[PDB]
This record gives sequence, C-alpha cells and structure tokens, in this order.
Amino acid sequence: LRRPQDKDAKGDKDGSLEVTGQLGEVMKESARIAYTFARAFLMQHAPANDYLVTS
Amino acid sequence: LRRPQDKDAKGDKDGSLEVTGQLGEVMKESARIAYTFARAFLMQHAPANDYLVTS
Repeated sequence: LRRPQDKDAKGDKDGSLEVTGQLGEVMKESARIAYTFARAFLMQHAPANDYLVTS
Repeated sequence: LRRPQDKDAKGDKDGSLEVTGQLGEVMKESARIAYTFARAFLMQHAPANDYLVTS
C-alpha cells in the first residue's frame, strides 16, 4: 500500500495503481490488465472485500 | 493559514492543505502523508490541539 484508503470513507475513486521499477509501455498495460482482472476476481469470489477498489 | 480558522469554529470542515513551490507529484504524496502523520503524531503527543484536524 502506498497511502491509507481513508481520505474519506465514502470515496468512490478507484484504487489507482502506482507502478515503480522503470516501467516501459508493455509493462504498463500488463499491470493494468492484471489490476482489472484481480479486481474482477475479488469481485466474483469475495464480494464483501473492496480494499483493492479504493486504495 | 490562508483565511481565519474561525471561519466556522463549529464547522468540522477538513483542514485543506494547499501546497506551493513546484512540488513533485511524489512531493504531493509525501505532503499528504505528512499531513496525516502530523495529525497522528499530534494525537500521540498533544491530543487537545486542534489545528491540523480543523485548519
């Protein structure tokens, strides 16, 4: 985690990823794919959790 | 402080931070982290104090 989620408990802003490690381009799209898919998995499997959505 | 902190002493408005000085995007992260830890440290050391929470 880079920063606590609770700017305010109601925030709908997405838990935007912040890559480090000298990303090129293909690594950016890959991280975004993994990010959205991991979001989908936690959605489908553990709906109650949302920690990946807003942090 | 920008305008008076007595703008509404009853008002629970967040103390907005408005940083200046050609901040890096990471500097904004360090600064918001600074505001948060300042609030945390202030509760750790001077709980009665109320600037950072409401100024």
